[PDB]
Amino acid sequence: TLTYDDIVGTGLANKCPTLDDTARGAYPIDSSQTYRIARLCLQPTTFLVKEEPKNKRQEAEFVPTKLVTRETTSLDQIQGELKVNSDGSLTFVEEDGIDFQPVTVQMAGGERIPLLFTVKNLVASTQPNVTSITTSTDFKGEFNVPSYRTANFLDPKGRGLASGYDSAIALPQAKEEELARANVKRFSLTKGQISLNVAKVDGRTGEIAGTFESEQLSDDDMGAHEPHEVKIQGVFYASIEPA
Amino acid sequence: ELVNVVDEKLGTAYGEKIDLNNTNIAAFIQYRGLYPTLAKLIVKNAPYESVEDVLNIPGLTERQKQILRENLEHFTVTEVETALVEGGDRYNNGLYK
Amino acid sequence: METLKITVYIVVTFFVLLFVFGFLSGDPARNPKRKDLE
Amino acid sequence: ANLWERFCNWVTSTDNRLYVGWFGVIMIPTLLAATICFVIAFIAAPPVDIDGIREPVSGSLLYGNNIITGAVVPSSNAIGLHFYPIWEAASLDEWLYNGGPYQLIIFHFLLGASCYMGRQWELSYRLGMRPWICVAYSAPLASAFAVFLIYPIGQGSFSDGMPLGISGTFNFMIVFQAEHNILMHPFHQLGVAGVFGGALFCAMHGSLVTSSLIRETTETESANYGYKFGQEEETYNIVAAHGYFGRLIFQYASFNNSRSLHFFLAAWPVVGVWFAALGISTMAFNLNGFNFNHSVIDAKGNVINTWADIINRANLGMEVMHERNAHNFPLDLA
Amino acid sequence: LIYPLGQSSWFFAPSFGVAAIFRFLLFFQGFHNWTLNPFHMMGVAGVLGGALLCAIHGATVENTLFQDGEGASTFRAFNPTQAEETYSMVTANRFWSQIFGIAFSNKRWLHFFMLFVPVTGLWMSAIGVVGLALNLRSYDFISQEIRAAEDPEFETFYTKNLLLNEGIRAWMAPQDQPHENFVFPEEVLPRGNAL
Amino acid sequence: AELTPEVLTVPLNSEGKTITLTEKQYLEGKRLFQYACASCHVGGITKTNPSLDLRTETLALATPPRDNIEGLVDYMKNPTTYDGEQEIAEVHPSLRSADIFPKMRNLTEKDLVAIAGHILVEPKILGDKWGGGKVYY
Amino acid sequence: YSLGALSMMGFIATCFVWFNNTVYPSEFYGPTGPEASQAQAMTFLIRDQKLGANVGSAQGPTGLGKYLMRSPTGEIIFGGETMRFWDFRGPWLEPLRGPNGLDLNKIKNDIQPWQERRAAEYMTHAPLGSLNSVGGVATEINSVNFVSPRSWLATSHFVLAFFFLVGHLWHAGRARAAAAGFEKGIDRESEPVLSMPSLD
Amino acid sequence: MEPNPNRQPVELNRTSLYLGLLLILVLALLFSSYFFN
Amino acid sequence: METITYVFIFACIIALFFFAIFFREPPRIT
Amino acid sequence: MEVNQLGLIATALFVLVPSVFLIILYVQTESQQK
Amino acid sequence: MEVNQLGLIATALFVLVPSVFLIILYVQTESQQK
Ligand code: CLA
Ligand code: CLA
Ligand SMILES: CC(C)=CCC/C(C)=C/CC/C(C)=C/CC/C(C)=C/CC/C(C)=C/CC/C(C)=C/CC/C(C)=C/CC/C(C)=C/CC/C(C)=C/CC1=CC(=O)C(C)=C(C)C1=O
Ligand SMILES: CC(C)=CCC/C(C)=C/CC/C(C)=C/CC/C(C)=C/CC/C(C)=C/CC/C(C)=C/CC/C(C)=C/CC/C(C)=C/CC/C(C)=C/CC1=CC(=O)C(C)=C(C)C1=O
Ligand SMILES: CCCCCCCCCCCCCCCC(=O)OC[C@H](CO[C@@H]1O[C@H](CS(=O)(=O)O)[C@@H](O)[C@H](O)[C@H]1O)OC(=O)CCCCCCCCCCCCCCC
Ligand SMILES: CCCCCCCCCCCCCCCC(=O)OC[C@H](COP(=O)(O)OC[C@@H](O)CO)OC(=O)CCCCCCCCCCCCCCC
Ligand SMILES: CCCCCCCCCCCCCCCC(=O)OC[C@H](COP(=O)(O)OC[C@@H](O)CO)OC(=O)CCCCCCCCCCCCCCC
Ligand SMILES: CCCCCCCCCCCCCCCC(=O)OC[C@H](COP(=O)(O)OC[C@@H](O)CO)OC(=O)CCCCCCCCCCCCCCC
Ligand SMILES: CC1=C(/C=C/C(C)=C/C=C\C(C)=C\C=C\C=C(C)\C=C\C=C(C)\C=C\C2=C(C)CCCC2(C)C)C(C)(C)CCC1
Ligand code: OEX
Ligand SMILES: [Ca+2]
Ligand SMILES: [Cl-]
Ligand SMILES: [Cl-]
Ligand SMILES: [Cl-]
Ligand SMILES: [Fe+2]
Repeated sequence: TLTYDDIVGTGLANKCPTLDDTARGAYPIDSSQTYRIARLCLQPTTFLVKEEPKNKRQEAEFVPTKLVTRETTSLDQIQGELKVNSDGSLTFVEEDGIDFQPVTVQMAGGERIPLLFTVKNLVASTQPNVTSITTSTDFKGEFNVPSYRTANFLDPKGRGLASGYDSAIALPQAKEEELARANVKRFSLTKGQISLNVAKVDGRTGEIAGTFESEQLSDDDMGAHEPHEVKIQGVFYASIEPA
Repeated sequence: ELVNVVDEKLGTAYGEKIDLNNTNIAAFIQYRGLYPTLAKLIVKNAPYESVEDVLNIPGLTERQKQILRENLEHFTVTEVETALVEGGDRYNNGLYK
Repeated sequence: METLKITVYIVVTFFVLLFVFGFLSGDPARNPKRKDLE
Repeated sequence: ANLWERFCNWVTSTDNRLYVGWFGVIMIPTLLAATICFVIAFIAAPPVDIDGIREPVSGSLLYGNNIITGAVVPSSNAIGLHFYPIWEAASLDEWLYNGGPYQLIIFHFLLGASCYMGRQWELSYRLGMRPWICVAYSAPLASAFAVFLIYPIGQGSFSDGMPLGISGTFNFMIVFQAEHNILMHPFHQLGVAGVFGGALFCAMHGSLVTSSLIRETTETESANYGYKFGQEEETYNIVAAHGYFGRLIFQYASFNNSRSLHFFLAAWPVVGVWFAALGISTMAFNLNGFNFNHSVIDAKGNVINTWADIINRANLGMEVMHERNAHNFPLDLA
Repeated sequence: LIYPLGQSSWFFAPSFGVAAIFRFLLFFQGFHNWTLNPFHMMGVAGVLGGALLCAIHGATVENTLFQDGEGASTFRAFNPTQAEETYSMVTANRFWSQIFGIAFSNKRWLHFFMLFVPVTGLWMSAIGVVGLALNLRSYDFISQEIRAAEDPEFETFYTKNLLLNEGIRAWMAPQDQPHENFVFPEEVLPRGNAL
Repeated sequence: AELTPEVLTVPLNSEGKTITLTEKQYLEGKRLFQYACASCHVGGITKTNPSLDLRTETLALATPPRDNIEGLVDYMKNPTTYDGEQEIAEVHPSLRSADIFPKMRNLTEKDLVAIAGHILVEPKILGDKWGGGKVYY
Repeated sequence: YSLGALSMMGFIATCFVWFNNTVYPSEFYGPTGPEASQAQAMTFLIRDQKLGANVGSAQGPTGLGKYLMRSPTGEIIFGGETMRFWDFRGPWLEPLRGPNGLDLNKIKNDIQPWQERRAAEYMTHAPLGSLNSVGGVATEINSVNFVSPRSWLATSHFVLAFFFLVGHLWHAGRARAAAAGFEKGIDRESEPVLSMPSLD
Repeated sequence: MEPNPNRQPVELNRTSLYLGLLLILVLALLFSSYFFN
Repeated sequence: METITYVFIFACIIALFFFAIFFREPPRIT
Repeated sequence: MEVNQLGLIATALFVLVPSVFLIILYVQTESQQK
Repeated sequence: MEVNQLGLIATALFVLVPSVFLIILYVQTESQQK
């Protein structure tokens, strides 16, 4: 059993727990019992960003990127109610945890894509009549993506939303209109979608693990430019509990 | 046409009273009996459709209910503004002295 | 990147060894005047 | 002679156009790596997340800087004092994002300059000189150590190292005043006495020696030709120089001893600058400038401002505005 | 003299005091961004260069002395009226030539250069301050402001320093310029997060 | 301006009664405040919780009221949150927690009265500076 | 040689008193800088959580967590600038530490009053102060007579270690010159350089 | 170093100067329109 | 173009260092 | 007029560089021994 | 970047003209009789 000193600086701390290959069981759901996820963890392994269409207006593809913010990417210790619905489907309602990480990835050619990788206020549901959670169970739902910067953030010229200048003070007599998009900061709030695909279940402990894929918008720099579309892929872990 | 939403909110009742849906929790120090217990319960149980709905927070004491009633004239409600309530900013909005 | 690491480590160790054995190499004797300082 | 013997003979050779020596054996590659990395970064490095808040700062010319604004940006506050060589990064792109060039350059630099100093001793020893030129060189070196290593160490991050750039230099300075009130620190004041005074005695010395050159030339030629490299006789009249300066102030305020004079010339800027350095190096551990904020109080207790308090107001502007996104809590404790 | 004469009054000249002079320095930063001014930079080069020359020359002389006495303390082994050079120009020149790559070989040039550097530096700085009397500053790089104005991800140490300057101005001005009757409400004071 | 008997006259209780402190009591108050409180409350603010200050108006709206000698003395014996709801002696210095805040051990009732008096008098002198924080330095 | 060694040891002692809280217990010497920055973070994390904040999911202005984020290797750490000090370790903080770093459930449920107290004390006895010993940041008003012992001892030993390095250079170079027989200067009739070939 | 004997002095007489300046200035006068385009 | 100019000027200076060191007029004892 | 903004530097260097080459040669020619 | 479009010609002539003056003078110096 591992301690912090065993873990520190290894990178293991940014990893979600795994289950070994023998964990292919089933975790029974008593529709009379209330349940919780005590810990949801999401470890991204790949960030893909949708290239901006040249103008051909064909299908723009998601292309690979290089992570530059190091092993600072995982969501973990997330908890919330796991409701059993009347049709026997399960709905996870995220309540709390480390449910976000700012991340910057770099595109071919150098363009850097900051994003708030998140599942904040996640509401994810399974298919109906899941009398047991199995390696056939999946969760699908949506989450909130607030502005990558919150309202106090000041741009490099002192302009901000909840604080800061409201104009280009370095250009005291420049015409304001052409600069409006930069002087006037806007706070984004958009939707993302995620699928959790269970690949492993330990029936005795209530632990489930699998892979995820999420889709969400990246940073728009408080309304200054268009966000990119991001697809995030990785592994996940959750411990289910009666509560 | 782009608007600073916090500035815009300042032209509503948010700029005149404690907005139970948006104002940072420290604003409750302004009035007797509100901080920190009731302030915490209020923020935790937001948003509210009307000011009086604040009397419906579960677990309240009669004492708590009366303080709230005496302080209803100082509360208001406006639409929840994402900019003011994300980041846990209602609990710490980056302002100290 | 591991190969870069090993390369640099070898390089550094090399130059350090040159420094140390170099100053160990009868350095007091390398001057224009009195050489017998042993 | 065997191969190693021949090699040693070359390395310590006094006949090499630039002296190598054993210190040079370490100095040369490190200064080359540092120079090359610096030059390349200064031209082409991408913006760097200096303050670890995913708010990258552009330092390089190609990314919109000029010579005055350009810098090599210090490594990320997220790294702190962690050693971040290229091979600890998952990619060069990441290395660049977190400011690896800064650590590589300054570490190679400090090593190289330490070896430069050693090298001055070494060669002085090889040429049959007295050995303390390197001691003179220790003052700027110590300062460089103060600003690139010791301050970061004290504050717990290389992100607080002086950026490798002119404007970044000014930044480092303004923030330093804000956090330590360095102007009000006697060691910095000693530093100031050091460089101003250094300039004064330099100009002074220049002017007196130049003033007392013995006529060896005509008006249609430079007086510099009046001195020939390696001549035994002194080229100016120190007795006349002393006669002048000693009457300008008073006799005993003037040097008649050239050796004493040149020792003073060495010691003043050097000792002073050692103090500048120690100023940086001790404020590195937050033993700060004199604090006379609200030192003056009237009979009732009203605060009576002094110039110290106005300084204080400026310091406050600086404190509150620097790194506008990095603080979540009311005190800047490092 | 010239500076306050270009400003509203003597008030904005330096006051004769240690800390007051420091205030004068910080004012010039915040208001004039005086560090960014190439005349001040030349000033810097001349002062630091003069100090460098002072130290390096003293040390070179002191470490290339001829043995002119038996004393291990070498100061007495000099006589003011002696004809001979007290130190070896030849050895010093070789030393620096092999160490640094170049060296003085001419003492008259060396010393003229020792005059030239700090004198010229101060002179350049004087010229810059003459500019500041009229507020004719190097405050900004226009290309920089246009870029930063359109691009909120664009940040240089230059923009950061302007933030510092802006802070200086707002926080220090009311007490520093009391004749202006400045009242800056809490809410207008520029501040980053927390501080 | 002088430190007059009138300045040193501050509320004793909530019932309109005042007390006139001596100059020596005020000085004692400053000394003891610096000794025991100023580590967090320098200049009248609160470093571990800046939302709450020592401004007189703020003390007036606390429960029970703290804008008088008695209120502050009671606080220094048995501190509460701003609404009176929980006792915080376990995380805030008091006579009750002198075991864990050893600086409170040699404080006498007289000391408490004097400290209290400093807290009420200082804003009468320093105005917005008291509890103003850095903005007003 | 001894001057050199003592110089080295001086610098080592400077860092020792600056960072180490075991052989320099903070109870006696005060908090380390790191200890105190972390202590600020702990204090306000505690405050705001008491006020009802979810400190794990609380996003700061930068996108980083206002209270909690990851180190470059993933450990959960206090956020904001105190991020640099995540290598700090102290008896008052470690109970909040789990395998992956700061444990959110322990933070939510297990913080004891002695920890809040300790964090407040250390936060407000951060090793900052003026030469005349006015405690706190350089812009703080007179009120607190305080400079941390950690600062006095670290600074004193840096100054001393440095001058001893200088002394090392001075005396090593002189021992060399004296051993070789020219510590008093160059022989006029035997100037070594004069017997050397020109460089160019 | 022992001197190199292949060294030769170089010359441009005044007439040649005038000729060259004429060439260059008139060429510039010609092409300038195109450089400005 | 700015960048070209800056790098250019720098390169000119390093070249200058090179000539100023290796192709200096030699110092001669008369 | 909407000219090429590099025309100025182009023309200027076109004139100056060779003119100066010639001036260097002439002047070092005059200074040779008569 | 929106630079001053004359910055190029300004810098170039600022470097070249005195550089050229000096080179002219050096070269006519070397060719004088030894
Ligand atoms: C490396 C950092 C550095 C350096 C080297 C300098 C150096 C220089 N700056 Mg400075 N400066 C810096 C950083 C730096 N600065 C910074 C960060 C700022 C903030 C932006 C400033 C702000 C600044 C300002 C505002 C000014 C300078 C000035 C100058 C110059 C001062 C010249 C001088 O000595 O006047 C000293 C004074 C004189 C030479 C006048 C004559 C003095 C007489 C002879 C005195 C006689 C005394 C007498 C005997 C009696 C003594 C009595 C005793 C009791 C005291 C100089 C070029 C000044 C300047 O630029 O000048 C043009 C100036 O105004 N600087
Ligand atoms: C002004 C001069 C000065 C002063 C006042 C100090 C003062 C101090 N320095 Mg020192 N220091 C100085 C100059 C000075 N230093 C210089 C020039 C250097 C070289 C640069 C150093 C380098 C230095 C270092 C490296 C260290 C100190 C340390 C210390 C402190 C403790 C000293 C110690 O315990 O020694 C040790 C004592 C001895 C060697 C004498 C023998 C002691 C015996 C062995 C003790 C036995 C005890 C044992 C329990 C017996 C029990 C019996 C049992 C059977 C019952 C102390 C505050 C320490 C410190 O606190 O730094 C942060 C420390 O580690 N200093
Ligand atoms: C209207 C009225 C009534 C008119 C009446 C006038 C009447 C005639 C006046 C007569 C009476 C008068 C005397 C009364 C006095 C009044 C009063 C005292 C005036 C005070 C004026 C003034 C403020 C005094 C300032 C004091 C003084 C000028 C301070 C500066 C001096 C300074 C400290 C010197 C020490 C520094 C020393 C280390 C310098 C050496 C370093 C440097 C120069 C090395 C360079 C160098 C030195 C050499 O040495 C030589 C050799 C060479 C080579 C060389 O490189
Ligand atoms: C990719 C690229 C673009 C990277 C570029 C980015 C980077 C920022 C480049 C920097 C840009 C630029 C250089 C910034 C500074 C620009 C500017 C401020 C310069 C100012 C210009 C100048 C006119 C200012 C006016 C005042 C004055 C002239 C200053 C001159 C300074 C002068 C050089 C001082 C001398 C210092 C120098 C080291 C002296 C060496 C002499 C040495 C041999 C002495 C040794 C010696 C001692 C003896 O005692 C004896 C006896 C002998 C014999 C002897 O030998
Ligand atoms: C009330 C306080 C209580 C007291 C406490 C004591 C404190 C310690 C004081 C420190 C003692 C200093 C000793 C100096 C001895 C010395 O240097 O001898 C070396 C020579 C000997 O003098 C030369 O002496 C020669 C004879 S002999 O060498 O001495 O034999 C002679 O030939 C020659 O003409 C003559 O100039 O001194 C000189 O060359 C001239 C003096 C130069 C000043 C030296 C100080 C260094 C610079 C100042 C530091 C800068 C500080 C400002 C920051 C910018
Ligand atoms: C004795 C105290 C030493 C203090 C620190 C060292 C100061 C001098 C060294 C500067 C190096 C400059 C370049 C090397 C230049 C160098 O080569 O020096 C050469 C010079 C002459 O060499 P000498 O052979 O004649 O003497 C040195 C030994 O061999 C012994 O004779 O050596 C010295 O003068 C040392 C003098 C010690 C006495 C000086 C004390 C003065 C300082 C007092 C402190 C005041 C500070 C207060 C601030 C407010
Ligand atoms: C390990 C080796 C380290 C080598 C690193 C490279 C060092 C280069 C040193 C400068 C070479 C250029 C000197 C030209 C000039 C030259 O050839 O010097 C030669 C000159 C020799 O003088 P002489 O006495 O021989 O000649 C006197 C007579 O000619 C009278 O006219 O040296 C001096 O004048 C010293 C003062 C100027 C020294 C200034 C040094 C400035 C350093 C850098 C400043 C600019 C920074 C730009 C960076 C982008
Ligand atoms: C012909 C003189 C030109 C001087 C104008 C420079 C103004 C400097 C401001 C005042 C500083 C004074 C300090 C001198 C200190 C002083 O005492 O000077 C004295 C000295 C003459 O003294 P002497 O006749 O005794 O000879 C000294 C020589 O032998 C050297 O040892 O004057 C100069 O050397 C003339 C050359 C200086 C040239 C300075 C650099 C000019 C470069 C301008 C760049 C223009 C770019 C054009 C681009 C197209
Ligand atoms: C108690 C302590 C402990 C332990 C300790 C240890 C055991 C340590 C050691 C021992 C030792 C082991 C130390 C050291 C090192 C040594 C030295 C310091 C050396 C040096 C080197 C040099 C100096 C040489 C010089 C030179 C060379 C390089 C070359 C040639 C020439 C010559 C030889 C001159 C611990 C930490 C756990 C914890 C805490 C406490
Ligand atoms: O990183 Mn650069 O500057 Ca040293 O203080 Mn804290 O951290 Mn940030 O604030 Mn202030
Ligand atoms: Ca499946
Ligand atoms: Cl900043
Ligand atoms: Cl308030
Ligand atoms: Cl922080
Ligand atoms: Fe000299």
